[PDB]
Amino acid sequence: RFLKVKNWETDVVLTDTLHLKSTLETGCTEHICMGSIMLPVRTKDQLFPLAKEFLDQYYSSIKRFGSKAHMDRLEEVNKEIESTSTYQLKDTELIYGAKHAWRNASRCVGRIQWSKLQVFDARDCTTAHGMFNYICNHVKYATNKGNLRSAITIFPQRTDGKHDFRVWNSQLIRYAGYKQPDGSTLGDPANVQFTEICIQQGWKAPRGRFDVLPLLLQANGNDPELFQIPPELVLEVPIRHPKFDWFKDLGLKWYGLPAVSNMLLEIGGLEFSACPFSGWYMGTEIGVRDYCDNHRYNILEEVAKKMDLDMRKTSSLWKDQALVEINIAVLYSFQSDKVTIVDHHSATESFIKHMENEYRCRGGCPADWVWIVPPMSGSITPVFHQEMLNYRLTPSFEYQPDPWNTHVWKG
Amino acid sequence: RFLKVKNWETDVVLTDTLHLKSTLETGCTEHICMGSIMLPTKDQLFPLAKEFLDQYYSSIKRFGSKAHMDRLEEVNKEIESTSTYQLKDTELIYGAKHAWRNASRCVGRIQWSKLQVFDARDCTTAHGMFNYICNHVKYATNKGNLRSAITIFPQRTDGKHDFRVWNSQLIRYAGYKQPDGSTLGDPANVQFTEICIQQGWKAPRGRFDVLPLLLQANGNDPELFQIPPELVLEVPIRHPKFDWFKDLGLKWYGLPAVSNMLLEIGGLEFSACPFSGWYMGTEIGVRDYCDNHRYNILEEVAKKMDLDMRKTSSLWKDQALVEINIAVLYSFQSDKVTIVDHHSATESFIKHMENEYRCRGGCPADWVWIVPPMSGSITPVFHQEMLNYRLTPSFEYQPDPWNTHVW
Ligand code: HEM
Ligand code: HEM
Ligand SMILES: Cc1cc(N)nc(CCc2cncc(CCc3cc(C)cc(N)n3)c2)c1
Ligand SMILES: Cc1cc(N)nc(CCc2cncc(CCc3cc(C)cc(N)n3)c2)c1
Ligand SMILES: Cc1cc(N)nc(CCc2cncc(CCc3cc(C)cc(N)n3)c2)c1
Ligand SMILES: Cc1cc(N)nc(CCc2cncc(CCc3cc(C)cc(N)n3)c2)c1
Ligand SMILES: OC[C@@H](O)[C@@H](O)[C@H](O)[C@H](O)CO
Ligand SMILES: [Cl-]
Ligand SMILES: [Cl-]
Ligand SMILES: [Zn+2]
Ligand SMILES: [Zn+2]
Ligand SMILES: [Zn+2]
Repeated sequence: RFLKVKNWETDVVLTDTLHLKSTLETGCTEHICMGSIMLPVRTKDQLFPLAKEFLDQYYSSIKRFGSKAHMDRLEEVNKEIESTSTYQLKDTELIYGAKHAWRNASRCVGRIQWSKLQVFDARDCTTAHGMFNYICNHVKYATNKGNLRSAITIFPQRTDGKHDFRVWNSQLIRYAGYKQPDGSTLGDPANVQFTEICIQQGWKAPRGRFDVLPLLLQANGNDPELFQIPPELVLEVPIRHPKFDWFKDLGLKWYGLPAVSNMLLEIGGLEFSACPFSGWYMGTEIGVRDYCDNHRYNILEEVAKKMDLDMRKTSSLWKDQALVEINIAVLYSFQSDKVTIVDHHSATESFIKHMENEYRCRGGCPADWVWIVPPMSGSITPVFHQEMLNYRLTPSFEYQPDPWNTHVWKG
Repeated sequence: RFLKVKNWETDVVLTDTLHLKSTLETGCTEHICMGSIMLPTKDQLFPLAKEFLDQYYSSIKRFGSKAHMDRLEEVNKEIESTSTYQLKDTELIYGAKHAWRNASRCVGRIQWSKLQVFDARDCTTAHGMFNYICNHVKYATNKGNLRSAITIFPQRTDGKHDFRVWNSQLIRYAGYKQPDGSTLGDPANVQFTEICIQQGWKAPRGRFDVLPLLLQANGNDPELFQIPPELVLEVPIRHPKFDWFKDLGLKWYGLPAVSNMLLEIGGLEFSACPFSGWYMGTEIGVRDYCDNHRYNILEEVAKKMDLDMRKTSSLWKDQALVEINIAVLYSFQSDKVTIVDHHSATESFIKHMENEYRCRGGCPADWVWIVPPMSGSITPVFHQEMLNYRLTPSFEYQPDPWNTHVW
């Protein structure tokens, strides 16, 4: 079967065949689309087909499909699964697997970069202290004094589900949030629950607006342990505006390194429950989402006040005007400090070139429009009028529930 | 099977049961989501009529009543005999309002029950259609105090006698390919404009020429009519702060009126059913003015603002976009022509959606269309999960008639 997608701006039509390789389900049916829903211990039996599907893909990618080496590897994995109920990936397979999980990540606008991913193999890690060292090293490598490099660190795979490695933080670097007795929040409201957990575990909170959270790390299914990332490894950018000299006095800053630490990496049916990965920011992630969501730093009003915009009616578009200036300040600030950042026009233009290339060379590029279109100025970016098809390819990154909900406390 | 929708901003969770009444297909499967794709007999007719009449009688608290049964009986007899049936005026009005209520792509549905329905099923000729449409335009326009309206022409019979408005909207601007290679006017309307000239329209050849209506009655070849110029309310676009903005020579029309969709009620198909409301400002200032394939005015505005256009990261496009949208709203408000900004409209839609969940068990909604084309995440619909599904009565896309009509 062939599926067509049209671009309503250019009239360019593309043909998707890659969707035939999709396995997992979307949440949608013939009767209902769940495209805007955010969230719509394997046996041997189910494991070997998943392993074989992966190894076939890997050997095809290296132009060794059906070779003795391919056949020998299938046999080797078969025997390992029948004997030990699981198997280990070769380092080459692990690298290929992590790169493809990114390539397949339908919500990621940054995928033009997918083949440039540094993979740190942490499968020899056994303790939380060991995890801490690996993570510090990832942060230092990825930060590279502001010349950001994409990276992923991969800890040991799931075994029986009672020995999982987990990073309890949602991102490696993120700011604390503190709910006050008067119902206001100091710092980042997104992180109040996790901050309370850290405090309960023994973290001495500075209780300021931009306190870098400690790492809370679980190895081999043990209770998690707290570690502070060395402050000298955490690159941050004070936010200022190129024309408005008062912008700096809002006291805003953000960290340079976006590093997702709460997702599960699936490769050939194996599950890597701790696999922190990082790239660099698109400006709107900070300037729109983190600063301007009502449940985040929520700075729109203050900014608009200082610009002396007419705030008596929404039709003056004061919110829109303030939002653009905030986003200008974020890009200006990162660029001035020589910290890698991409604006939403550049990122979406590059994504469309990536997507078209993937259609030609791969037969498709699964993409989630809801997440791919930036959260401001949508229609003036080239992804808005691009039709997309969303489907699930493996290897993949998957959502997992926060570990405080599932963890069995040992004491 | 019962479904939850969460708002990620307010944590409020709503439960949808209405989707279980959904009938038509979405285009998605368990394997693939097509949520961002724009276009994803006597035997057949009675179940559809019954489904509709059942919902109608339930709405007036008379389900299972003698009047309910009698009407079902009457409609059955009429279908068995004539291969179709006619709606009562009450049923026609109910069906039209519910087609709007069910329109998953419409952010304006808080207004759904306040729709003026003009029954034009007695219309027989294209000149008759012209008169009805002029009256609709005048009523809806109401000297700038716009009122929602729909005008419903005769239903489809054998499909060889369709009523159709060939225009995509009742009021829209012509587009003309230039010897230059450039396009003058609205590039969206180049093909339809050519058809109009081919059918004998004397084109003025300007940037904002209101297109004539091409009306098709009873399956006949369409005929040309000009809307009286004095019935077409337009707004010149100026800016409250930038004196030079007026010098761009921009204007737009006050009345947004869709004329190319098919209204389905109780299995009956109304192929000509122009309907109109009032604008949300981004429709003009973002879509019509700034789409690359439309009037595409971003560069000119940015230049007049003297922004740094050397690099995308100055956000010059975003700055000019906001200013264009400020000018659209200011202009309509100053001339006392109804318009709603995207903050106000989306706030209203959220309130509407909560009402619909509580009173009706759900509200089908297409997030891709509901979220405004600028400043998405600062509006309350962005963080609102929505379920998209198809309920009838409905408005449906139908192919442009020149691809279909046999002359
Ligand atoms: C190199 C620069 C990168 C940029 C500019 C970028 C950009 C983004 C953005 C803007 C989002 C959506 C966030 C939002 O809508 O608020 C996203 C999501 C995501 N990206 Fe990337 N990305 C990059 C690198 C990476 C890397 C290295 C990986 C993995 C190796 C990755 C995998 C993902 C995944 C799995 C998601 C969905 C996350 C979730 O569900 O929470 N991206 N990306
Ligand atoms: C009264 C004020 C109204 C407002 C502010 C409004 C708003 C809108 C907007 C902004 C869109 C999408 C346009 C875009 O995304 O570029 C839309 C679509 C739509 N609306 Fe409304 N609307 C109104 C009245 C109506 C009425 C009166 C009806 C029918 C009786 C209607 C039915 C529809 C339908 C069927 C669509 C999808 C059209 C298509 O597929 O092309 N709306 N509405
Ligand atoms: C409920 C829920 C589900 C889900 N799949 N993801 C989330 C978190 C969404 C999220 C929020 N802030 C930040 C991110 C990171 C996106 C991101 C990731 C990377 C690697 C680089 C980059 N520039 N940006 C993701 C929440
Ligand atoms: C666990 C959790 C709870 C909560 N209340 N909110 C969140 C964050 C939800 C959230 C808010 N803004 C942005 C995002 C990023 C994902 C995202 C979501 C949507 C709808 C569009 C888009 N472009 N990107 C996520 C997470
Ligand atoms: C290929 C295609 C499919 C489809 N379903 N609709 C379209 C037209 C989209 C479209 C473009 N401009 C304008 C509209 C009208 C939207 C609209 C309608 C009404 C009644 C009021 C209001 N404020 N706005 C719709 C095109
Ligand atoms: C027949 C036809 C052909 C063509 N090439 N373009 C069009 C216009 C396409 C178009 C462009 N921008 C906007 C719309 C309105 C519908 C719309 C679409 C989306 C994706 C989001 C949103 N908020 N609203 C429609 C129509
Ligand atoms: O305070 C805890 C939250 O940060 C956490 O629940 C995140 O929202 C979650 O991990 C999703 O990324
Ligand atoms: Cl956001
Ligand atoms: Cl648009
Ligand atoms: Zn879907
Ligand atoms: Zn947000
Ligand atoms: Zn558009």
